[PDB]
This record gives sequence, C-alpha cells and structure tokens, in this order.
Amino acid sequence: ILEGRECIPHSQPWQAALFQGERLICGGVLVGDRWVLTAAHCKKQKYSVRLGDHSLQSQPEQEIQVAQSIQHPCYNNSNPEDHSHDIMLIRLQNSANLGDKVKPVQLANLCPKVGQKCIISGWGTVTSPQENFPNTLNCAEVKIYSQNKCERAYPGKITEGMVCAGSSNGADTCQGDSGGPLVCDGMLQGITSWGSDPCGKPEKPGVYTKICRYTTWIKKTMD
Ligand SMILES: *[C@@H]1O[C@H](CO)[C@@H](O)[C@H](O)[C@H]1NC(C)=O
Repeated sequence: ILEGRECIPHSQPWQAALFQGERLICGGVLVGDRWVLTAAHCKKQKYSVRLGDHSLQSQPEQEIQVAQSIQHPCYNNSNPEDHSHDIMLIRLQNSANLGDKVKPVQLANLCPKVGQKCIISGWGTVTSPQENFPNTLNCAEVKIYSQNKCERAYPGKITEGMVCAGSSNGADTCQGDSGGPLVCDGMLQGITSWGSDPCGKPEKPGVYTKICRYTTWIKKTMD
C-alpha cells in the first residue's frame, strides 16, 4: 500500500493473506467461516491462509490449510494479458474462529458510485518501484474513479467487471496487495487485481475486480 499508514490493529477483521511457507503470495478476504476471496491470478498448487494477523512476526491469528481453489470459470490461466474475471474462492480445510477481530465482510449488492471514498489495505510494498515490504498491515483512503477516466488510463483493457480507484495524492495498491479488499462504507466493493508500474501515479490508478458483478457466482459456489 502506498501513501497510507499502519491500520488500527484488527480494524479490518476480514483481511486474509495467502502464504507459501514464510513467503507472502497475495492478500485475501474472509467471506465465510470456510471461504476466502482473492484474485484468480494468485492460485498456487500449494499454499496456506493466515487470518487475524496485524504484524507478520506474530489469540486472533490463525493459519488454515486450503481444501479447494476455485477460479472463476471464464478466467484464462493462459494469456495473463487478459485480467478478465480475476476472482477466486478458496474453500478452507478447517473452519475459522470468528470473533470481533476475525469476521467475514459483507459483500456489496449495489455497485460502487463515482467519488465514493473507500479503504484499501495489505502487506504489499510501501514504495514503488523499489520494494519495501512492511511488517504490519497498512491502510489507505482511495476514491472510486469514473469508467471513462478508467478506460483512458488503460485503453481496451477495462471491462464491466472492473473498477478503477485511486487518490490525487498517490494512494494505491501495489506488489503483494493483490487479492486484498477494496472496502467502501463497510462493504466489499472490490478485490485488488492489477495496476501500473510503478504504482502510485494518480493518472494510472489501480484496477479492482468489481464485486457487484460477481455476487451471483460467489453465493452459488458457497451454497
Ligand atoms: C485464452 O483462452 C482462450 C479460450 O478459448 C484461448 O482461445 C486463447 O488462445 C487463450 N489466450 C492465449 C494467449 O493463449
């Protein structure tokens, strides 16, 4: 996360993290006691999920195994030029202990409206292009961009299942934040998908997988 700061400990209870040993792969979102949402491009043949964390060097915190990785059917593992349908549900091997410090987010039925102020968070790099990975969860305030301002920034790459967000002062998601949450007014509006290089350029905002477009698929898979 760029141009943000350390979040209030456990203030984002749904924040998950995909790990390959002691190596952070992506961020994630808790949507059920057995489900975690991420970007389909985060899929690995073997990885675990950490919840309730604030600092990565530290009883809310839990580490649970993955039973199943379910990418959106229309996602193409070949051709990573195409960021379409970059969403995936992870079925946990065991249930997560829910509490005030670890609880699922409420998915957004209504789509995000231009200008809406949201919050992006994660353990991704704090600078760009230089990699500087923080030890504690960072948080930043971002705003929902208009689709035309989003399309001009990425000619021919924006679909109706994507939404741009950013800040005039450079707040943005970056390396390691992928799969994480885009939360507006207490609700999950997006899953951080992709962006530009370097991150933090107002004219080149981060792109997010619009949750409102996929809520049908999401529920059908859990139930
Ligand atoms: C993406 O998947 C489609 C599925 O029909 C395939 O035709 C296409 O060639 C794939 N993209 C690339 C670059 O291989």
